[PDB]
Amino acid sequence: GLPWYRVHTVLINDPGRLIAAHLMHTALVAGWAGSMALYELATFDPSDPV
Amino acid sequence: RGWFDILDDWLKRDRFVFVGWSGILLFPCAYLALGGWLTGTTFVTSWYTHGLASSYLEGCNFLTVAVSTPANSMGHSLLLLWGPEAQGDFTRWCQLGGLWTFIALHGAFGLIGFMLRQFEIARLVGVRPYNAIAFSAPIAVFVSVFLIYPLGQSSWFFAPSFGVAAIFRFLLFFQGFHNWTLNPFHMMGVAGVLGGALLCAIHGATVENTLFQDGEGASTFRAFNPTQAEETYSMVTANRFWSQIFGIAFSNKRWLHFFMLFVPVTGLWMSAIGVVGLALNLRSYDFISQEIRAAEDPEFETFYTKNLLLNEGIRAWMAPQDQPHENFVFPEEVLPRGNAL
Amino acid sequence: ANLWERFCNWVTSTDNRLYVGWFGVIMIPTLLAATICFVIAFIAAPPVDIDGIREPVSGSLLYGNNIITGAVVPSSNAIGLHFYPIWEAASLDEWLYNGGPYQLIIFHFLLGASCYMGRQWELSYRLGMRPWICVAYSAPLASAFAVFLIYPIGQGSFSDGMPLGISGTFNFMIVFQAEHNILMHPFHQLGVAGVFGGALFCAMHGSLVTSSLIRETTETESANYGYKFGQEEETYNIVAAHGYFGRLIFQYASFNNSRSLHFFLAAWPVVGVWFTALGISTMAFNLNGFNFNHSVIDAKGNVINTWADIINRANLGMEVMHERNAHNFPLDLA
Amino acid sequence: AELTPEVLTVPLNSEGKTITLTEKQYLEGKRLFQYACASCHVGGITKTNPSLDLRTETLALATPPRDNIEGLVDYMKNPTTYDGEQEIAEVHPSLRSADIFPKMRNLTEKDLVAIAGHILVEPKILGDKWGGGKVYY
Amino acid sequence: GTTGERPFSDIITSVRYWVIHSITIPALFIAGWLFVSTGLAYDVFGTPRPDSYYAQEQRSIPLVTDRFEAKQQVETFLEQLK
Amino acid sequence: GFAWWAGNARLINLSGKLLGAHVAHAGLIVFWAGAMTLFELAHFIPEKPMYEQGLILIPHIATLGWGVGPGGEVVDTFPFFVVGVVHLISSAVLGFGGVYHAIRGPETLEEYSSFFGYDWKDKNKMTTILGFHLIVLGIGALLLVAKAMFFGGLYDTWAPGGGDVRVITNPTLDPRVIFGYLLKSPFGGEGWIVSVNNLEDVVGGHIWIGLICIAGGIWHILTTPFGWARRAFIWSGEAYLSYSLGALSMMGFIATCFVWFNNTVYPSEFYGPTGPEASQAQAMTFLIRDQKLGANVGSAQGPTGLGKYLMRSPTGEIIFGGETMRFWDFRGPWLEPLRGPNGLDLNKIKNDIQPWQERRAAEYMTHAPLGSLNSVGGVATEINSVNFVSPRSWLATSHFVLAFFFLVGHLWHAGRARAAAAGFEKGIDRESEPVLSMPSLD
Ligand code: CLA
Ligand code: CLA
Ligand code: CLA
Ligand code: CLA
Ligand SMILES: CC1=C(/C=C/C(C)=C/C=C/C(C)=C/C=C/C=C(C)/C=C/C=C(C)/C=C/C2=C(C)CCCC2(C)C)C(C)(C)CCC1
Ligand SMILES: CC1=C(/C=C/C(C)=C/C=C/C(C)=C/C=C/C=C(C)/C=C/C=C(C)/C=C/C2=C(C)CCCC2(C)C)C(C)(C)CCC1
Ligand SMILES: CC1=C(/C=C/C(C)=C/C=C/C(C)=C/C=C/C=C(C)/C=C/C=C(C)/C=C/C2=C(C)CCCC2(C)C)C(C)(C)CCC1
Ligand SMILES: CC1=C(/C=C/C(C)=C/C=C/C(C)=C/C=C/C=C(C)/C=C/C=C(C)/C=C/C2=C(C)CCCC2(C)C)C(C)(C)CCC1
Ligand SMILES: CCCCCCCCCCCCCCCCCC(=O)O
Ligand SMILES: [Cl-]
Ligand SMILES: [Cl-]
Ligand SMILES: [Fe+2]
Repeated sequence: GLPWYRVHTVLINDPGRLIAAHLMHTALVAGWAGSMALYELATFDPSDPV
Repeated sequence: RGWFDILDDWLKRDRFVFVGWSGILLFPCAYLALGGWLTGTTFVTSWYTHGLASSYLEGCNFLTVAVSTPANSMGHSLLLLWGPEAQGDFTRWCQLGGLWTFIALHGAFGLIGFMLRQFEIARLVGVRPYNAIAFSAPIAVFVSVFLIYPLGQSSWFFAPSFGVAAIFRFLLFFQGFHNWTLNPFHMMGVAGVLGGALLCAIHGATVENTLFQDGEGASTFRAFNPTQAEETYSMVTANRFWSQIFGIAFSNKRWLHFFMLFVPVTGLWMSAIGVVGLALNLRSYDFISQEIRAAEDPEFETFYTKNLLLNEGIRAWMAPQDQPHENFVFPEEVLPRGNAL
Repeated sequence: ANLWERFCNWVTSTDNRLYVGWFGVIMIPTLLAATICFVIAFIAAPPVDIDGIREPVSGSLLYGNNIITGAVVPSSNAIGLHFYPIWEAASLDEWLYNGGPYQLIIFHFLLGASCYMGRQWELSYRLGMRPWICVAYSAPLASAFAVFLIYPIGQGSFSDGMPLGISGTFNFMIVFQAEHNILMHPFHQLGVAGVFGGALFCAMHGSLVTSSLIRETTETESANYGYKFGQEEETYNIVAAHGYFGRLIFQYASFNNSRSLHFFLAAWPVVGVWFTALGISTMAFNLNGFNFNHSVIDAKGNVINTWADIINRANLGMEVMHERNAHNFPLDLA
Repeated sequence: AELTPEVLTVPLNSEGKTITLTEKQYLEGKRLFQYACASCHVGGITKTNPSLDLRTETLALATPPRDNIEGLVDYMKNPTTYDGEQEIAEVHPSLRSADIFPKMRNLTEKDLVAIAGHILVEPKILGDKWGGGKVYY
Repeated sequence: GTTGERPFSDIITSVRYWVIHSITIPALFIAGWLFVSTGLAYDVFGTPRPDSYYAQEQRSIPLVTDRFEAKQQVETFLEQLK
Repeated sequence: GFAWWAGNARLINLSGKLLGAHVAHAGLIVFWAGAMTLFELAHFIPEKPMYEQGLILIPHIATLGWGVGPGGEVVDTFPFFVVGVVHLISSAVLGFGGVYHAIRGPETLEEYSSFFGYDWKDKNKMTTILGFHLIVLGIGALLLVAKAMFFGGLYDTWAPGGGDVRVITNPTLDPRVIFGYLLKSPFGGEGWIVSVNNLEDVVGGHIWIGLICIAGGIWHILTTPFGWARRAFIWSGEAYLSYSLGALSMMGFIATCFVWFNNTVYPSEFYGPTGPEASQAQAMTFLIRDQKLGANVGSAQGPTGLGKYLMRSPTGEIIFGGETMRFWDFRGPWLEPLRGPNGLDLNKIKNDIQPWQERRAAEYMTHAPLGSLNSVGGVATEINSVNFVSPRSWLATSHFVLAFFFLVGHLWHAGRARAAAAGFEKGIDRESEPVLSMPSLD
């Protein structure tokens, strides 16, 4: 079968599932940003900007 | 069949030294980088940037000549000949360090040209482009060490100077200041370089000692024809041998040769990453747990603490001369020193 | 059917999963002894007074070391080159304090590695091979002899042999540079050329062969499956490889004889490493690297520094700091 | 910079009289210093007794003052301790002891002046380096 | 195994080759020689002669300390010798 | 069937041309001995110690009694000139015979004479040539004895009064002494045969080896190899070469250590101080200097709690302190007058150090065998000034390199001899590949 390092080539000729993989990546990144913002809000001390 | 295709024809003719479109970039820049280095190491000083002699003309030999970096006060100036520092004065250009940027930048563009040449010839001859791919490791090392590294620091001054002993000095700087030997990215590079040298010696030796007898002479070299279809050595006997000496052995010539590409190329890419970190002084300098214990416990000693004392010797003893622009004056009483020495 | 002849037949049997052989009769025990003592010492040995000044150095994981900083510490300067087996100590406690395990390990390991090289000859003979793989391995082995035995012989003490540790290796390198200016020694320079070039030629050969694999597989499968173990046909096209590389440089700079090429692959790193091992082995007798300190002066007699003088400054800072409590007199003569 | 007569001009005696060395003299004294003295006195220190160097300031405080051609010439003939209280020909090369220090056998009176001259000139050129030790290398 | 150029071992065993290069090779060697022997190389490249690293009573390095006046700094250093 | 770069291997079965090669090559060895000595003599200056002057042949001659007097002072250089001249002349005689046999003489000897002709596989003839050469060598070793005992003696660094030439009238014959050296451990404070420290043992050992070499030469002319020996070895010219490469390698390594540690048959007066010697001498120098100033050197505690000047060795012996604690096994004529039964005697140290011992310690300290490859003397951070590299560093490093490569040559030719003897030095027979007939490992 495919070597492990080629598993994502099954999408080269499959625009719909390429679009689906691109959406999932966009979802992961935006979700990262939401989570990182929240972690920072929970740990940020705003009482002295100096 | 207009002029572009006529020129293409000519660039790509099969001559003693193939030219190609990539030759237009490669040959001037390679020649100039080389030319600049030989010119500077023969005739040009480092008196005004470093306070150093650095050419044959001044008394230096092959080990101590160098095209030294520009002065820290140049910042990251491109130091163009026609630029505002030298103002077209070739002599001043030389004395200010202009040849260092000249060599570094033409060298960079030569390496691009060389790698393009590996792409161009490979396309014309019908091979796959893995040699070009393998050359990315040399490029990553050059760019990370000669360009990225000083760009994170204050100036080109702290780049390596092009010379045998000057590079030796670079190695020693990175120990005293960056503790580079403690860096896991350097360690992976070391494993890749040594791993590759080992692969090289062990694969050549194996092939030469599992040769088929294909001729009658004691010189086994003659008994090879470049066009023969048969393997010239026994992969089966080689595999038995190593399986029984070492436990495991290669069985696939294709994996074997791909592994030989992979190991030194990966090793060099890894070290390049570490040097990027060192551009920022993002060092693997210390182990925090060790320093906490050592500070609290004066009988705790490791090879780790011992090397940092060495590093501290290097810094205090080399910095005044190696960083003259800083006007460091360390009186005798401040130099760290063991007993007697 | 004679009892000794059966044993002899099992020792040299080509049918054992790992070959034993006569060299292996010595190699198996001595490597096991070295390995077992090393594993136990790296984990649990107490601090060792490496420089004989009652300043014990902690090397093991249990006494506050990690993987990078741990070491089996060289035996005490007070012992010098004296033989210090277990049975020469009043107690194991004493043997541990003075660095006994280091001696046990390095002597068993050097023996077993020497028998490793012989075992390579030996199995080559039983399989009908040519003999010289062991000659390639003599380059690494000579290098281990240099830092574990020869350099300690010339300086007078196993306390200056290379520690069996990662940071200890680095300590050894730094102090070697201050005491011998090894960077300026041409045999170390040749070793760098053997090791850089060997890596270079490793990459070159691996990429040139890989560049010229004959199409045997589809895009959806590893090209490795295009080679089958023990096939008689070569799996790549060396004439295509020669045609590429010869055009990349020029024709006569490329090998078209596989036997010469692989011999070159073998020769270059082996010989560079011989020299670098010889470099360590001759600096053991203090024939040090080139000294250009104050070699350039001006018409008045001012010193004009060169990069060699800058190196010297670094070297001085390693010299004055190393073993900072161990010198009472002004010259570090060994 | 260059090796001008001013740098080559050194005190002849403690009275204040001076003498100007030729460059030939200086170079010959440097060679003779390397041949007979540098094995202990490289760079103006003293390997076997670092507490005493060949800096002009130290020689000026020696008894017999040795910061001059005559003082130095005499020292090479009949060396004393720093306070002048005891003669040390038996452990220090000198003409008085050329039997046990055979490199001194072939040294003429003009060689000694050249050696003496070199010692006095060199701190004028190298400054702190001369007699300063590894700190100034 | 050839692309049409004259073989090297043909060229340098030929009499015409050596007739030309017994002149061109020494002449270049001599030119390079004279480039140094006349002291031109020092002036072209700005390299200090052995007598012009320092002023007489000077042991400071004439170190460039400014980016845009660097050219004037060096010239100021060179005058401090003449 | 050899290439030009393996061209001498074409001489294996050409006994007459092979003789020319060996004899011409012996001439090169004699030439260099001759020429190097004349060069050393033309450059020699007697006011300077030999070891300040790059000499390695003249010190070997001096050690045999010629040309020196009390303390190693060179008295007469004519013996030096003679040794070089005679060697030099003798090399033309060897050159002549050498090129004659290699170019003009009979290509092979076995037709011309059954005596000088040989086949490598003739185990009887090979042992007869061995036995002849053993006898020569036994004679060689006796010539040293004869010099020591009947023709002037040898230089004795240990002779009372600074060293001197001394005839040896009671060579050690006791096999427990002679062979006891062969059984000491090579480790510290023992040093195997390198620890030999008096000329009586040196001369007696050569009596023994001389006789043993003659006995064995005679033995091997009269016998043939027994059957176990027949079955243990390869019988071919390249195998015999490989055996000798092994032995020369071992011998080179021994010589390296000899010149590095031994100051008896490598007198330090001539070769410079050993590494241990020089290190000990520095501790002596500063002990002397400091005690002259009033330091009580026995009670001075150093920074580590160990004595600054004097401490104990692991078996109790009073020894020099500082890093030279590693070097306490050193023995030398300038130091032994201070040794009592417990090691360095503190009362002798306070009362009996002599000016000549102070001189000698300063001299050896400042001539330690440390130096750069371009011959800058001293530690690697030293400035230029002193042009010096000890003969012992030159002689140790050079012979470690030759020993090393001769071990590699032993492996090369031993492995190849084995493979050629069995018929696969040229590669694997495609039609009869051994592995293809073995069962698979798994
Ligand atoms: C936009 C960027 C991008 C995209 C879309 C691709 C896409 C592709 N690459 Mg390329 N590649 C990229 C960047 C990119 N690459 C970079 C930067 C490099 C250099 C490192 C490479 C080097 C490279 C090689 C060497 C190869 C490919 C191959 C492929 C194909 C198959 C990959 C696969 O199945 O992986 C499968 C991978 C895994 C199952 C696990 C890998 C896990 C990695 C090592 C670590 C985890 C990272 C982490 C999860 C998230 C990323 C963090 C950060 C990047 C944001 C696919 C078309 C393959 C190919 O050509 O096939 C024909 C192939 O051999 N790529
Ligand atoms: C000590 C070094 C040494 C010695 C003694 C020999 C000796 C020999 N070689 Mg080997 N060889 C050597 C090094 C040496 N070689 C090296 C380094 C190489 C590699 C470059 C070779 C490569 C080589 C090959 C390829 C072959 C030999 C062959 C031979 C033999 C025949 C030579 C012949 O016919 O040439 C004839 C040469 C000449 C007529 C030219 C003149 C030679 C003379 C002797 C010059 C000497 C001048 C000298 C100053 C004389 C002084 C005169 C007076 C004192 C009497 C001969 C016994 C040949 C052989 O084995 O035959 C089967 C052969 O095929 N050799
Ligand atoms: C070990 C070296 C060696 C060996 C084995 C041989 C062997 C041989 N030679 Mg060669 N030869 C040698 C060295 C050697 N030679 C040298 C050095 C020279 C130059 C002087 C010659 C010149 C030479 C010529 C010109 C001829 C031979 C011939 C012969 C053959 C017959 C010899 C004979 O009948 O003499 C029997 C014995 C004698 C005649 C008496 C010799 C006794 C000697 C002189 C005394 C012993 C010397 C001593 C052991 C060491 C020297 C002293 C030194 C330490 C100062 C024989 C194959 C002949 C040949 O090939 O036939 C065509 C021939 O014509 N040889
Ligand atoms: C260059 C010198 C030399 C050489 C090459 C030979 C070669 C040979 N001898 Mg001769 N031999 C010599 C000198 C030499 N001999 C001398 C001088 C004598 C007189 C004592 C003898 C006495 C002699 C006898 C009595 C016999 C031989 C035999 C043989 C053959 C077998 C050798 C063998 O098996 O060794 C291999 C050695 C062994 C298997 C055991 C050696 C054990 C040693 C002592 C232990 C060494 C350990 C250690 C690694 C080394 C350190 C030194 C140690 C002593 C501390 C072989 C042809 C045999 C033969 O066939 O004769 C017809 C035989 O029986 N030889
Ligand atoms: C469905 C839905 C929803 C929900 C959603 C969610 C809940 C989301 C989440 C998401 C998320 C929450 C995500 C996140 C993500 C994350 C990630 C993706 C991460 C990343 C990672 C990585 C990549 C890393 C890496 C690394 C490491 C680990 C180390 C260091 C280095 C690095 C950085 C490389 C809602 C309601 C809205 C709407 C409706 C629908
Ligand atoms: C920079 C510049 C430029 C350019 C320049 C150039 C282009 C140059 C070139 C130059 C050159 C192009 C040079 C060359 C030189 C060379 C040489 C200098 C060589 C040498 C060599 C040798 C020395 C060798 C020898 C040897 C040895 C020693 C050992 C071994 C063997 C052999 C043979 C290798 C221009 C104009 C644009 C302008 C701007 C600036
Ligand atoms: C075979 C052969 C070979 C080799 C050869 C040989 C090795 C030879 C040898 C030879 C020889 C080895 C020679 C010798 C010679 C010598 C001589 C000829 C000598 C003479 C002497 C003289 C004349 C002296 C004089 C003098 C005197 C008496 C005194 C002092 C001074 C003088 C020094 C002047 C070859 C490889 C090439 C080639 C092939 C073949
Ligand atoms: C002179 C002298 C001396 C003496 C010496 C001597 C007495 C000697 C001895 C020596 C000897 C007496 C030696 C011996 C040796 C031996 C050997 C070296 C062996 C060898 C062996 C081997 C090699 C074997 C092998 C084998 C095996 C094991 C198995 C089977 C097979 C074969 C055969 C391979 C002395 C020190 C007192 C002092 C100084 C001088
Ligand atoms: C892509 C190709 C770029 C190559 C550029 C070639 C550079 C041309 C070199 C000539 C530079 C001469 C400038 C010196 C005089 C300028 C005077 C001034 O500063 O105004
Ligand atoms: Cl340290
Ligand atoms: Cl000390
Ligand atoms: Fe290959």
